[PDB]
Amino acid sequence: DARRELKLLLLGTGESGKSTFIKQMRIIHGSGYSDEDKRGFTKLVYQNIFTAMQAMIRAMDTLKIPYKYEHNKAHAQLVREVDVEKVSAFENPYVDAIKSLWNDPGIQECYDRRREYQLSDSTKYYLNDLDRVADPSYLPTQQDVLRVRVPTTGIIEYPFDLQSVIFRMVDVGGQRSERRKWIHCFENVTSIMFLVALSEYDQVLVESDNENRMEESKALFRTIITYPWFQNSSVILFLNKKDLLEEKIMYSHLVDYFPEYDGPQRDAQAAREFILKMFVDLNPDSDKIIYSHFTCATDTENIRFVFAAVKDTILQLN
Amino acid sequence: QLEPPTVVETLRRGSKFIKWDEETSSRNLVTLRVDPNGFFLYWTGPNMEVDTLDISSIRDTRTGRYARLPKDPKIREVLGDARLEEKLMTVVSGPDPVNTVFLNFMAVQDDTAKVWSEELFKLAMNILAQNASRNTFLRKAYTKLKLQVNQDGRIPVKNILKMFSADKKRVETALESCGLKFNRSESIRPDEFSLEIFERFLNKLCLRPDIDKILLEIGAKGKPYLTLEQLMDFINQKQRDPRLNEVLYPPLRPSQARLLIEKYEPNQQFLERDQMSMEGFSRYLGGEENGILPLEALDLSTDMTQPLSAYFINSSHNTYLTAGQLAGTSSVEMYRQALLWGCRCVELDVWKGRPPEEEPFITHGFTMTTEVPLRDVLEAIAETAFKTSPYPVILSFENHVDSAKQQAKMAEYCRSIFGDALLIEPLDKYPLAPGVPLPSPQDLMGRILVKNKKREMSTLVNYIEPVKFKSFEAARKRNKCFEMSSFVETKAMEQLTKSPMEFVEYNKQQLSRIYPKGTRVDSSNYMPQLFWNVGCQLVALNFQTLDVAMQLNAGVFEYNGRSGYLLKPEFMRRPDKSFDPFTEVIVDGIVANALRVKVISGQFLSDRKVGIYVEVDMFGLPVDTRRKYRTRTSQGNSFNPVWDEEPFDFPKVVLPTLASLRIAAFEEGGKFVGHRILPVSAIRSGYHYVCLRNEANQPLCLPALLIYTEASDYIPDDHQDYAEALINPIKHVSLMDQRARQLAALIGE
Ligand SMILES: Nc1nc2c(ncn2[C@@H]2O[C@H](COP(=O)(O)OP(=O)(O)O)[C@@H](O)[C@H]2O)c(=O)[nH]1
Ligand SMILES: O=P(O)(O)O[C@@H]1[C@H](O)[C@H](O)[C@@H](OP(=O)(O)O)[C@H](OP(=O)(O)O)[C@H]1O
Ligand code: ALF
Ligand SMILES: [Ca+2]
Ligand SMILES: [Mg+2]
Repeated sequence: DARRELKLLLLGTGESGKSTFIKQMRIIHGSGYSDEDKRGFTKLVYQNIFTAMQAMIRAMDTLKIPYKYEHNKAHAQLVREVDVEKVSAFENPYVDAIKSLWNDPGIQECYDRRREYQLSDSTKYYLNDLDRVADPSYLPTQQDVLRVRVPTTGIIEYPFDLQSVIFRMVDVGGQRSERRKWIHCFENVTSIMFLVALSEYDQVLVESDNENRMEESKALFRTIITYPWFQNSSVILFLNKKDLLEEKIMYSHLVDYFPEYDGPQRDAQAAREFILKMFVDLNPDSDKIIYSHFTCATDTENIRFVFAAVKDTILQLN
Repeated sequence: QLEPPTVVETLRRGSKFIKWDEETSSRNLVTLRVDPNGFFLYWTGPNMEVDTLDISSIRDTRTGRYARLPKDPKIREVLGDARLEEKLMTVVSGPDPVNTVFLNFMAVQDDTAKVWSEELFKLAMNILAQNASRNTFLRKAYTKLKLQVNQDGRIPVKNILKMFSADKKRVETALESCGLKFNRSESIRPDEFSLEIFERFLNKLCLRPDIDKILLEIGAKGKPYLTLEQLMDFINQKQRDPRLNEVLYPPLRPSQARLLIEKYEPNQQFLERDQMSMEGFSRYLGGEENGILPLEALDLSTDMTQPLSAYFINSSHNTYLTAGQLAGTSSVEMYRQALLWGCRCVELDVWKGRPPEEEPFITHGFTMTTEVPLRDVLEAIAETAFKTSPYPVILSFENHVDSAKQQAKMAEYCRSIFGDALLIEPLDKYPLAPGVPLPSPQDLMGRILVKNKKREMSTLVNYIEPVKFKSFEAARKRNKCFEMSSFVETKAMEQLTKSPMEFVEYNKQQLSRIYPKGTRVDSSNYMPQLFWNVGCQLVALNFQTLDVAMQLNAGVFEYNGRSGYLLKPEFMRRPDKSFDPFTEVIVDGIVANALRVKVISGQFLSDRKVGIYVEVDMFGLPVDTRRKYRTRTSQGNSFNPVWDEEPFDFPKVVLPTLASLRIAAFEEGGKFVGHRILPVSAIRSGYHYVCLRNEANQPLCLPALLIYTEASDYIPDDHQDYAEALINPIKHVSLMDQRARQLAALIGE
């Protein structure tokens, strides 16, 4: 009956996890996803697959990559004329077309350079597992729902009735245009929860093709914590996508994008900590302890372990 | 897949009908056609003179049973039961529900009327056609001239003078400069009257110093040319809605801007270098891409899966009445006209039938008004209910039939005439229990829902049981969404000013119907916005009276594909949220907006030299509602008035989804020219033509305004600097880290 309600803010640059995290809340704490709710995502997964492939097809022209196998030019022309908005089925010839494209070394080499254009971070996850998706009785798994991509806009609040307290978490859009709207959720904020894609260290924004994504996230975090609305607010910092860092850090070197890095190459742990340091260290206009956490928002158990802790930190301070 | 209007070949080449007439009994064999673009239904009748019907003015097409039958036996002698009536077509068209004319045709051929009727309707109710670009409405005028020709096929000059009758001395000098004929007594070969030449006639007729000004503004000091990137930067920076995501709604790429040059620029010397001229730019301004609205708005692109109480519903009060309350006609046609126009709640004041036939009939509370039998009204609903919208139609009864024999009859009349549509038991998913929400519009598609009092007519009631409202406390105690209550205007106003928030909360689960006070004897309307602000769904109005109030209603319900249902704002639906409808300051969670409407110019606004002024009003929450703005009346010019005006600001729109901008032009004296309702949350930014509309929201052709809108998200005064840093943090933090690094040596230690 008489529960207290606290209001948390999911803030970050675009494509960092905010919405995914919210799903994990809905799974762990919220109502979850019934098999009914999963069929709603089937269209979205189909669209993702096209979008991802069309992105790579344009990138073959942009980056000037030859299609290894001749007949894929025909497949390439088939998939690129599709309007993804009107997609609601994954039947032939498109299933075989995209599979045939995904198999092409030229398309694979284009994937190896996804840094140089805008490609989603669930593309390999989906495009490898096409057979399960092509299936005409296909029902997306819980992980399929987590990996799906749907850009957020405006200000959405999601309450979660946890036993002791209710968390009105407010998901927002991360892109630059969206940040103008953020002020209309700044009143009476218990805690800010900032998400940062650890993987974005060598990537440039969608809205700006010449500016580094982490440089922006970093800069955004430093600004946002020193705002009048957040005097009496804790600041949890989620450094997300740790799995992608471990994966990427083998070939792309952090030294090349942040020249004030002193640790060794191909070491994921050293790099994630540098990035944590970058965000919190040497801040003259900040005096609040920041409770960082290395998250992977697509890993239900990691988030179940992580957030249950963040809860005990928030309630303690209130 | 909202496809544009296509005229099938049967309508292009045409078919032979005999246009007959109830009144004068004029039999004329004619060939009905439709022009390629689908603007006009036309036919040659008397001797050789061409009649045109403007398809945008078509309200309904009827065939078979529903085609008006010839009462006069003299005509019916010339004509000739089932297969005879199979080839009848009645076209209904008019500027409002009340004033409609009927054009009865009959085909000579078999099952031909059904193709014309159905296709004429498809064109008449087409959405892109109603929301056509400015250039398309200009091309519609070109067509009308090329259609209506004399008996020897030529375009007479005196129609070009009729169309542009404002300054006929200018139209003469316009036509001479093109090389066309300019005397009132002579005509022009269709051959010689090219669209390209008509396009040049328009240019020389009306100078665009406003568009010249806009070209200087953008950049081109050397004005007669414009680079591709310039256009791109203009389109991306000035013509783009800034409330939108850069990923979901990307900016224009140069390749896309190239396709716009090829689409519009006439000069091949500019086009070869990827550049644009005033002509091409002016063409683009009124182009298919540069509308004031995005298609989504107009399209049926709203969620329809929410409970029925979560929607504003288009509603009629005493639908049967055509003019007055106390004395006036009772028409069955109005039910047709209401439902065809997207009304989803129509009222029926049923009364106890006399002892000869014992037939239930409809009329006003024993006033000086005529009568129509119930049986007929139900047949009219059956016909038109879902003709323009697949979503449920609530039947607002007002039963004054206390005889059991007629009660069982009118229930049969409902059962037999509607059949499968009529919802008689509750659905499996939504029982009539406590704690159950109403079914969604989606779930009740193609269902008639009766709203009648209880304790045979009651057993039909299920999801809309009316009850005598005690209080918002008593309603919450019960927690039954299937129950609802109607409220007379003044009693609704009482609950509005006293219990505004409890009203919203009530409306989150259950339905409130609202009708005008009984003292509005001349069918006067109350502002429906007043009760949409507290979430009232069924705000009933008099459709016969097209004042400002109905203009709004008709205007706003257009959106969401003329479905009749409009989704309420998030905070007026969600149980866990709450806010004060009388709030004078922004609500947290709701992104407020700020609007900047500026009236630049207007073209072909009236058919006689007169001064013209333009109003800019907003309708929303009381804090949003500001309706006192007005331009200065132009100096007796109607062709191309150019208002050198200060911008009309709306600095804080608290709840933009509820907010609706209204732009209306008037003659000096106050005579209505044309209006437009634009949803504030959807309206675009930069320079756009606002093609004006009549009071019943029918698209007018030539009267259009040019406006400059700015519609961004709201930023308070003190928090302007803070916002800039959220939008571009690298800049701010970069300076701070530089300042500190410049102080490096000086600190030391
Ligand atoms: N591999 C991986 N992908 C992630 C992780 N977190 C989020 N994503 C994906 O990155 C994309 C962007 O996530 P989203 O929550 O939409 O970002 P938002 O715009 O900040 O809400 C989605 O496809 C997610 O599935 C992660 O920890 N690892
Ligand atoms: O049209 P008028 O002349 O204003 O008459 C009223 C109006 O038709 C209401 O809709 C009706 O309530 P319903 O919503 O129940 O039809 C009411 O009857 P009531 O007061 O007996 O309910 C009438 O007095
Ligand atoms: F890119 Al987002 F929510 F920040 F989809
Ligand atoms: Ca009535
Ligand atoms: Mg998101």
